[PDB]
Amino acid sequence: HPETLVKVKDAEDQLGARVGYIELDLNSGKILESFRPEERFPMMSTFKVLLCGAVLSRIDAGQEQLGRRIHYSQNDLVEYSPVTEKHLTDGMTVRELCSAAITMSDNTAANLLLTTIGGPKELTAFLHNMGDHVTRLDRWEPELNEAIPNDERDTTMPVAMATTLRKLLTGELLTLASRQQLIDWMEADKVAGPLLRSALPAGWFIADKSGAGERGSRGIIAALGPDGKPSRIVVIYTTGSQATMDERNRQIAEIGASLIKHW
Ligand SMILES: *[B]([O])([O])[C]([C]C1=[C]C(C([O])=O)=[C][C]=[C]1)[N]C(=O)[C]([N])C1=[C][C]=[C][C]=[C]1
Repeated sequence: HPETLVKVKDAEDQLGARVGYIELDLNSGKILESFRPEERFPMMSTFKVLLCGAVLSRIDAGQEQLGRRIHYSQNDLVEYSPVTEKHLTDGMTVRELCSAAITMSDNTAANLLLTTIGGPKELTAFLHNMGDHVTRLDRWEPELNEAIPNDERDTTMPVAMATTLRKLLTGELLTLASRQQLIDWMEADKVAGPLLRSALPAGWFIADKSGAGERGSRGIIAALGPDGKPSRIVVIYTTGSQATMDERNRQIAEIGASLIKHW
């Protein structure tokens, strides 16, 4: 809708930085609205959805199990790991790790899950396979959030991320069971409160994954819709702003409010 774009361009002004936006009809896959759809942005923690998609794909092929318990040590822990830091003794199941990575944005959980599939380059390989030759992961947490301008490492394009997230949720890449498992994890997101969710009205469905990183990097990917069902895919990225977290959260929220208003 034209008015949402008005707010996207106004978010750019407010943040003094590029904003990438795209809106996909879930059913048809048709682009409803876009802005900088084919420019690169750092993925940040939003890649953790693609990662767990990669893990579920392996489970589908009988190469991994949700119940497999993984043990790790102090030395594996990095910053922001509010779940994996509690289970040094008991370890965690693959399922628990993917939960923590997606619902809590747990960095170590993500690293642990990257180790299971053979690292950043295997996730990028997994991506090339399903037909996304743009989204790339090159580093581990937390180095991937660096967000150096013009640096293409650890970046995606809104239109690629959106299209890729649509394939993972509604495509054949994953079994019905894994598709549902992935969506439920995104639906139980615990840390994205001040983004799209803060504009989301009661009764609406949302499954999302947020991201934060450096140099004002902030993002979110979501499947959402009215009446308790997702009906569109939304991707919002920004990088380069010197604004505070709160200011950046608000601009995203406000894009979300406009998105909802002109649904
Ligand atoms: B991620 O964005 O790759 C990671 C962890 C993180 C995620 C989120 C979110 O909304 O998903 C919010 C905050 C942190 N980012 C970092 O580890 C990054 N170094 C960082 C950490 C704290 C604050 C800003 C950036």
